[PDB]
This record gives sequence, C-alpha cells and structure tokens, in this order.
Amino acid sequence: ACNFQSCWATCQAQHSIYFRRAFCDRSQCKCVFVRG
Repeated sequence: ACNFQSCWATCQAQHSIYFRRAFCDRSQCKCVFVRG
C-alpha cells in the first residue's frame, strides 16, 4: 500500500528546501529531491 498525502508529508518533513515532490512509485513511497 502507498499513500500520496502520507508520502508527501514524510518526504517533505525529512527533505528541506531541496524537496521537489513526493508520490507513490509503483507501490512504494518515493521522495524527489535535488542534491545541488
């Protein structure tokens, strides 16, 4: 199971201003973020 809102919150909470977006990739929470 994967949840968009839950994933977004998780990804946003950990990732700082480098956080792009968050979503469900396949069936797993995927966090998008840049390095530099």
